[PDB]
Amino acid sequence: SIPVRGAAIFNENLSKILLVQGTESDSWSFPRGKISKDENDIDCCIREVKEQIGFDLTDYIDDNQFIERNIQGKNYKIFLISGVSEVFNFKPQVRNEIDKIEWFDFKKISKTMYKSNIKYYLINSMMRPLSMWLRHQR
Ligand SMILES: [Mg+2]
Repeated sequence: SIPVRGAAIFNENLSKILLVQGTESDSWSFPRGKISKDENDIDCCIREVKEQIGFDLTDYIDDNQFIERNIQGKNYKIFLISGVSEVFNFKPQVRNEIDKIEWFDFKKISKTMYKSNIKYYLINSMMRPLSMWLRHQR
């Protein structure tokens, strides 16, 4: 079962997180993808995030700052990113995969995700350390 790497991408004010919705599920989650072959974790993240939203994380990523979870036999490592422009025109660079890319108010997700029609993946299980990291970034 191949490891998956992706990114929790926050805006400059640390108020919003950028989530993606695939074309085959209504769940919102981090831009992310599988290890291709022998590439390291950060290069995987940079490549997959660029494919899904068209933004290059090379100069934003820190290999020390991530949240790691094992789910259904899969290791997920989600790198923590801040300072990304809210006016960047995100768009997928691969076909038929990503339906929507949208900024979400982070505080609101934490207060609503349990009583909402909106579906999420991964971010539900990472909310506590995400929240701590956000506080720490201030
Ligand atoms: Mg992919």
